[PDB]
Amino acid sequence: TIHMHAYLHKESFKKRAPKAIKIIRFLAIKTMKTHVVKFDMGLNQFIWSQ
RNA sequence: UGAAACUGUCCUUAGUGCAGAUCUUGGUGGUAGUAGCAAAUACUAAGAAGAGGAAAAAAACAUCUUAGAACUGAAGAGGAGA
Repeated sequence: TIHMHAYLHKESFKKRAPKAIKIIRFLAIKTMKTHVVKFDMGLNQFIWSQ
């Protein structure tokens, strides 16, 4: 569970959803030790639902 | 180095000697990898082509298709003329 409100607290509004994508890509790099991270279509759309 | 013209002496001739003219023309420095590349709400994910996203996150990736999110808001960032 990524507590995203910790990362996107007091972030500029127009750079919230794009920065949410970056944070997830960082956690995947720091966990699976890989660099080629491929988001799913469903995950992208949920971030942009709001 | 250069590869086909040139030199010394005597008279004669002069468009004859440059550090300046905010001199003329051309080339080039410090400034300096500095000031900047900040009006017009905004981009993200998957795939394709391509030498052109690699990697100890090098945090950013132009073009086209799909999906999401959006802007001009119809006296428009629409469709047409002089």
